[PDB]
Amino acid sequence: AFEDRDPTQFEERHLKFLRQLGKGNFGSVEMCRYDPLQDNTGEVVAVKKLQHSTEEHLRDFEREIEILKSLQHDNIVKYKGVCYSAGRRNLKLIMEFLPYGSLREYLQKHKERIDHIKLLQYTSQICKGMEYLGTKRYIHRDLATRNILVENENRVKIGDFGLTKVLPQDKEYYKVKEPGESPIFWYAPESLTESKFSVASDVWSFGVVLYELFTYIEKSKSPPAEFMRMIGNDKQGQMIVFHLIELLKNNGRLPRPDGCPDEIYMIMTECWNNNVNQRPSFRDLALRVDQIRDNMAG
Ligand SMILES: c1ccc(CN2CCC(n3cnc4cnc5[nH]ccc5c43)CC2)cc1
Repeated sequence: AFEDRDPTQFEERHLKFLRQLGKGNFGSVEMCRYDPLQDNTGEVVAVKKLQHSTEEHLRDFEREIEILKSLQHDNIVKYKGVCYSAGRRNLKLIMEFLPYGSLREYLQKHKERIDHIKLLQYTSQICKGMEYLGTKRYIHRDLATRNILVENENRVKIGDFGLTKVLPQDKEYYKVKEPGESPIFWYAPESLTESKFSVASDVWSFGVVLYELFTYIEKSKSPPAEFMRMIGNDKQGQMIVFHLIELLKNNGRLPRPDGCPDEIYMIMTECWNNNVNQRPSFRDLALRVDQIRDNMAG
């Protein structure tokens, strides 16, 4: 006999690998087919797992599963459950599968069909998704277009939370000392220099996402491609970070993309203020971006 009081627990035997969606360092995301009937009646899902797990990495993963479970918003990827695989001696995270993939590969593939008002719609939704996290005191710490997913032409969702921190009620930022390479060209200056993270540091990285949208993910226009151009293309290793910090702290910034409206470029530069306290909130950005759209609606 069988009684199911928990549909969030996926059975590993009925869960079948199809192709890799994303592969990192200590993690990986797969497209899977789940068939509790095995005649193929079950959902296509997305499954995250650990690779080169530490005991420390598993404790983080359990925390990231908690985070994602705590979130219900039209612009946050849907949690579906967990699978305790390897006969209950392993943990994996099960999520909805969004057919269009990450915003990055979508905008690179369909960059002709996607006009400015459209880029503005996805920008607004990323903002709302982030204002929702801030209501929870969550710090994302990794906004870039590869971590944003496209459910269809008119909706995107924030779709990874592997670095997400939860601020205590007492504090306004999270200092996190961590080993290994960081996405330095998306990082706020205080994040580069003091490992400090906050809603304001996510605001910074948001400005870079907006830049990425307005360059239509063109490789020669990308943040590292344009920063390396300013730092010097020949720089290697620690030297780059030294120069990137010095360039940022003296107000050097990414250029306005070809064809990007000044008012949209201006939003990027407000996001990139060295003064954490002069960065707009995500509520301010969603409101500005929606009024811009509405003034381009009629
Ligand atoms: C290791 C961990 C995370 C990452 C980020 N990386 C994971 C895969 C993710 N992704 C790409 N296409 C997707 C379609 N449906 C999905 N449902 C949930 C995620 C997802 C999709 C994009 C972000 C890369 C490497």
